[PDB]
Amino acid sequence: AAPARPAHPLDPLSTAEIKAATNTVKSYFAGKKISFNTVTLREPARKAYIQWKEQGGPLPPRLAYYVILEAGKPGVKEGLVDLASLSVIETRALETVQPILTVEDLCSTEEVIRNDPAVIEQCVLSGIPANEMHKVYCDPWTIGYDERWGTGKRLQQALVYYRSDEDDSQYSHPLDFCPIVDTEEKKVIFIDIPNRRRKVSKHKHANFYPKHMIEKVGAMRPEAPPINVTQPEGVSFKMTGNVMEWSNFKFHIGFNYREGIVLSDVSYNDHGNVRPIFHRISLSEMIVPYGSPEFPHQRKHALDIGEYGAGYMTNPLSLGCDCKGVIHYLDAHFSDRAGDPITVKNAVCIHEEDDGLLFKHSDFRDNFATSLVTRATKLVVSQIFTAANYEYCLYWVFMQDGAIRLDIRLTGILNTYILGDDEEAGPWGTRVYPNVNAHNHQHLFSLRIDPRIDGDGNSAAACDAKSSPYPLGSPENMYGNAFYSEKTTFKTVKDSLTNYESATGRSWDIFNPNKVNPYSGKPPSYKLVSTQCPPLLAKEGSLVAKRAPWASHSVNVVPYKDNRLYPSGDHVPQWSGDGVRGMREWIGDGSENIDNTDILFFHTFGITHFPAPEDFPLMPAEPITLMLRPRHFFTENPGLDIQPSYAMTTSEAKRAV
Amino acid sequence: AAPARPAHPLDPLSTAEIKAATNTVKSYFAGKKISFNTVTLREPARKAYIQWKEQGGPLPPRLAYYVILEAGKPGVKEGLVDLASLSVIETRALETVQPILTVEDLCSTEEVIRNDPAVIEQCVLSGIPANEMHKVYCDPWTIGYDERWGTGKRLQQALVYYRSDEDDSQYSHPLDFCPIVDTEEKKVIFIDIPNRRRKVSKHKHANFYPKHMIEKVGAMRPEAPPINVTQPEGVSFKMTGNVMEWSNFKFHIGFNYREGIVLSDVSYNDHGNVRPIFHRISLSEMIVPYGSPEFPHQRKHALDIGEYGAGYMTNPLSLGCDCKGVIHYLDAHFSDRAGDPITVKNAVCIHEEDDGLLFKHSDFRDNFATSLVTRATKLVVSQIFTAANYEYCLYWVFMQDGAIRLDIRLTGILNTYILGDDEEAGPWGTRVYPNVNAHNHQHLFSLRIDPRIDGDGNSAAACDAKSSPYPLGSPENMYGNAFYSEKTTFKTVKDSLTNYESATGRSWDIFNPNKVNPYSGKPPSYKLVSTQCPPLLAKEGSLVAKRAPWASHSVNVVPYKDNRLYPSGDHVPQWSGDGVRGMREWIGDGSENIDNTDILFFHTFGITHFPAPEDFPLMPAEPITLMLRPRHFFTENPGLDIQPSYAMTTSEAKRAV
Ligand SMILES: [Cu+2]
Ligand SMILES: [Cu+2]
Repeated sequence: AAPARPAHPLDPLSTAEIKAATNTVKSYFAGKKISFNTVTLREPARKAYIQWKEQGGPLPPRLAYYVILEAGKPGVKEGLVDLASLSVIETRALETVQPILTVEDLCSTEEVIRNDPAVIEQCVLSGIPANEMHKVYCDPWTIGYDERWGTGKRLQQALVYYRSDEDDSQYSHPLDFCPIVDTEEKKVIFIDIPNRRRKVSKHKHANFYPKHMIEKVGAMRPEAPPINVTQPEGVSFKMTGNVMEWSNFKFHIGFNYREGIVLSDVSYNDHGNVRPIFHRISLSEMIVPYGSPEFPHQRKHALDIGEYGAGYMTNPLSLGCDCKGVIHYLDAHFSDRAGDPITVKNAVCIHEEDDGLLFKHSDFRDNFATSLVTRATKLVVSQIFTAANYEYCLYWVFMQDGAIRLDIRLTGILNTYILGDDEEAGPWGTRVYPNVNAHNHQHLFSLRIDPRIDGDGNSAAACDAKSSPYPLGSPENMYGNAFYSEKTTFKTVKDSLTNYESATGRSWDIFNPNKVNPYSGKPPSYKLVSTQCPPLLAKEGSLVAKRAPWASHSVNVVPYKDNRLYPSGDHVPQWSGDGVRGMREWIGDGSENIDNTDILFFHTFGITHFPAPEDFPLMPAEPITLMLRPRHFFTENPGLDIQPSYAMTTSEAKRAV
Repeated sequence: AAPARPAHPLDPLSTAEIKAATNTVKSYFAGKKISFNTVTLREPARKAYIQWKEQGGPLPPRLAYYVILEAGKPGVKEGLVDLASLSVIETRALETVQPILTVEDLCSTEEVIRNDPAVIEQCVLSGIPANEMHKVYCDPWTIGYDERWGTGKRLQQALVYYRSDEDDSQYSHPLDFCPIVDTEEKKVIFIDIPNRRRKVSKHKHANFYPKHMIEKVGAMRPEAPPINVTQPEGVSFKMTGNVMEWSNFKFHIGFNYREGIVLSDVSYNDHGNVRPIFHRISLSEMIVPYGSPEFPHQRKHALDIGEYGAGYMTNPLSLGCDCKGVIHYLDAHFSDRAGDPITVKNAVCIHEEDDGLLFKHSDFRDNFATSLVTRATKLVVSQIFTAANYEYCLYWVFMQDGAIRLDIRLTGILNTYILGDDEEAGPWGTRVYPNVNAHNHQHLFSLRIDPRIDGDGNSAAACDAKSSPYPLGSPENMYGNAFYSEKTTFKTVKDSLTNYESATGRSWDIFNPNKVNPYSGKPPSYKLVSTQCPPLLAKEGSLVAKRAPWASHSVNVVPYKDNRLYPSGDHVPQWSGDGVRGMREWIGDGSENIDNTDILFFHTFGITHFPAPEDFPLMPAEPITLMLRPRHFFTENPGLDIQPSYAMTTSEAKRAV
């Protein structure tokens, strides 16, 4: 009957559980024609999980969340399957939303536009013959939002390009028009055609493979001498199923279709006292809003996580190329449209790397013969996903001082639009190649942190450096040097709505106000140190601001409730941004309490991208980082019991000489 | 007679040249008693150097700058020796300044205070017997500035500590008083004694060697499995003397007593067209202002570079511990007080390291079988210097996209002051251990860039992201998404006085307005991307603000003139900060032109440090970074001729299957 329960309640659904769930759902809707959009773990309620983990409490039921389509019905249906009983236990119909676009939902759009007589006609008017349609390509995007259709049809917009040869990078040769495609009917329903036509570029393609480069600059550079990294005695980390242990950290590595990597149940072993830090941390949403106002480019503000899914887009990583060293891989499992499990192999890679010095000090008194050096090791848990033109590289990094860092590297290819011979790209974009306009855009991310700093009952605060308010020459600040950290504890949701401030080098504390560090007298905290925090440039009330209400502040703190995962809502595509859902729901009237309770902390960070020709035709990795670091959590540097790489005391140096 | 001329005009003075210079100076002042404070290269004028390098021009004379003391004379004398003729060619007496504190100037202070009857008396009143003076230690600082003496005597202040055993870290046990020491007479002249006395701590020392840790937490962690890095075929970089070539970059690695590493004559080989980038780049000054207003702690605002010297303090680095891999080392050479050359071995280490992915893109169309991945290598040029309690790790990093990064890691030990059993440390510091107050402070750095972006004639600009000024719903910004980069070109010095602004994610361009990128139509630039840019917290008119006028803005741009190296002046210790010198001189009335000329760009960056117990007794490395990146410099990604680690085209993938 039922599938084997997993090793651990947070383990993603196995392939057997996916198939059991889709069989269950097919049987419940017997005699209807349905297709599967999502089949994923419904994670246990936080209270249920903690109680199970730490209080000998009830085993949470193993549940699958499903989203389906039914042919000839608007929207979706979603629900929950109880896997132990193979039954649907909750179900409902959402006729006015549209769900995440799966690989299969997107794969057919290129062939739909290649065979559509109106599209062919535009290709011909653009300078491509009717019988060279096999040379016309498109990146199929959600429509994002178009007020001519709402969510009343499920729609894609095709960003159209041309390839002279199948091995070309197509992005040097965009076309001027934009077909709109009905996803369920597989038909073009409209084409946005600009008032000013620009025909396909006559220039050579802007290419980047070795054979192209040899033609273009004459020769490749010689293969460089190798740099080889080995771990002849193995790795210091230990995985048990999905559970990681490394350098006193323990946590669960989960994965899903939408967020990608999800780290849960994170603790640190402080000499035998195992101390919780975070219940869950992941990226919960994104938005990449373009900054050209001209129609139809307002529809370029992909929320990649909610609209395509960081798991669904994730690359199979391979040994050597993506992750070098000694690697532990995890696979990812999803459902396809027919309810059959699909596997992405090696979706997550886990390894440890040297990370320079952890600490050092030497005494000048014996010319530095008294010296201690200890080298650092970091642990890396990563994936790389491809959102059509762009590549996002995600690196969750654990460090031996007890900090946790998220590092991202952006690479891939600029989104490009066509530029006429006499057209100025600025001020909204950059001509990065002849006839190629790369529009301005931001890449913004919502980091979702569910904390339990040293246990339950937490608060959050902005921390601003400030000069003493007493003036120079006063008895209280005679020489005018006094300064302090001003801590503003958030009491209600509204207090939390804050941005990064350079003027004060603002950081944010997440802390446990029920405890006290015995040395400093402050509460144990993890401090968010993050300065890549762009303002949202789109205006208040804009489509972008409405669809991504989380993106308007660097920090949003709300009460925990179950299933507050996705801050632009559960079903993102084609939402106008009007209505009380996601973060706008969780914020409410701003008055609910967030001091010393179960909270959720959503941080908006990222970059603002003004393209330049260095970015083209393929972009050098661009870095983004944030860090969560222990402050007043420990009573001293927690890495001092790591064997030093070199250590000589004063007594020892005297004996040497 | 004369020393052999060096391989290259920017090469630091060899040991022979140092000795020739000090012999020359001794002979010029024959019959006087003098001691040497500094003997260093006087680098050639910029015009002379460029003309020599690129225009077949005159060989610049080989010159040594010297600073001396004469016994019973106030201040210093400084001048220039022409090494080819062994003669002093310029000389003058500066009776009202005090020079950099050398290792020998500082080394005797501990024994001076241990033998001074008034100090002994304070030790006894503090709870240390007169016959345990061998247990009293001090870190000898410049006085920094004390208005009771000006520059009329050469002074140090001793921060006094106690060690129960010679192998203790002394910083858990500071004492409450501060002796003031005449550097030339070797005598204590005054002791600052607080109104409230605090006697020495009775607690155990807060120690961090393995033997201490075993006592404290029971055992060390096991030695971790090794991670070994080899380059069996050698390195891709090439050094010829001090000249580096790596990945199309070429530059000269210099070193001096004050700045440490100085990178000069930096170019990039763009497929045979060798393009200058920077003439010189280095750290030119620092200040580390503490934020307790209570006397005498206002005197804690070390300008480490100008007051002690990043070269003078620099550690001998050793293979494996400090720098692992295959390393090329340089030595540093200085003069001691008698005019004899001293050598620091392995002061600079140079190596290359894997740096993850340089770029990647895959095509979803064949499930990512069409794919290209190229891994990145970085080149690292570093030193580590010790400023008594703290360690500064400096890493100049060259990257294969043509960017240059400065990374710094701060480690070592917090400066500590004594805290009474019932004394609250806040708001000016943190009790990080019983009876230990670690005061708040900033660490600020002045990066000095002398640019020649694609040749001579440069400008600088602030770049601010801005939303369109047209409102949502207008024909010009119908959906409110439009945004652009607002460029403010600095025309006069005053325009340049700018800070980092989070509101606009400000970056700064250094550019050549006489040239144009053929694709984008913009001038070639290097962009300073830097967000660790604290405001100076000390007040206007404060001692800190006056002594470090550069620190008040993130960016200061001034005209080039020869010998505009050190922005708090040439002789820093005991300057009150009153007077037109350093940056305040170079800024002038703010009106001189800085558009399209020879300019100097000084950037103030760093961090604001609120200590916590994680920092104690030895601090985990804290990171600081900035980057200078090519934008509109190249016409495409300059690393695409690097062999990929993996590459498969669409045609190739089809054949595989
Ligand atoms: Cu971008
Ligand atoms: Cu500090």
